Amino acid sequence: GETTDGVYRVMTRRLLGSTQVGVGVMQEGVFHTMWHVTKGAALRSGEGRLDPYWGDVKQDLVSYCGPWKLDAAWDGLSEVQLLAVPPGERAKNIQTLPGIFKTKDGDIGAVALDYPAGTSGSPILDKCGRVIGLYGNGVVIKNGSYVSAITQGKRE
Amino acid sequence: DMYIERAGDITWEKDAEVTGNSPRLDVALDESGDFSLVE
Ligand SMILES: NCC1(c2ccccn2)CCCC1
Repeated sequence: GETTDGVYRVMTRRLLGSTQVGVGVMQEGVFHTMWHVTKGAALRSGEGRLDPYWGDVKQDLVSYCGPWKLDAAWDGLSEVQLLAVPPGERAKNIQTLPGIFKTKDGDIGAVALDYPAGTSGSPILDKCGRVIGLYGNGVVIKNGSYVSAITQGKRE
Repeated sequence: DMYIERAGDITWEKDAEVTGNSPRLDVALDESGDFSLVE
């Protein structure tokens, strides 16, 4: 299958037509997405098969073919880019200054950008092009707008 | 069977559209991975 580094759409033929359920990042031979996109199921890449390797429902992350490889972090000061890949639409970079999610276990960066559900798994990047996390697990605030955490895994 | 399709390179784009605000929110994360607002 296609193992080239880059951003990919995650598709299913189980529903009506071909529906985009999410997005992911192929880096160093490992496919990275959010758990709620695949529910831990196997994936197809052309005629090849990608098997889950690691996953955690609470972090809402999953890696295929190998361990989680993404370890860059938001520096807490700079603007970032959401490389949004919406269903049926071309990949587009959106620059923003992240807000913060304050939790009892520490603070997390957050991006206030609203996209369709099938955009979950789109990468958030720093100025060096490094993936600092994935978009798609967050909350809906008073004004009905969406705010996603910048969700990053641990590179063992 | 879910399948993947390439959508692009992962690179910073100079002159990308700049938008979105930066809210500071108190949140809670449950065992199911769901975030909720704390008030
Ligand atoms: N803005 C639509 C929603 C979403 C979920 C994940 C990623 C992006 N958008 C669908 C559920 C409520 C928020």
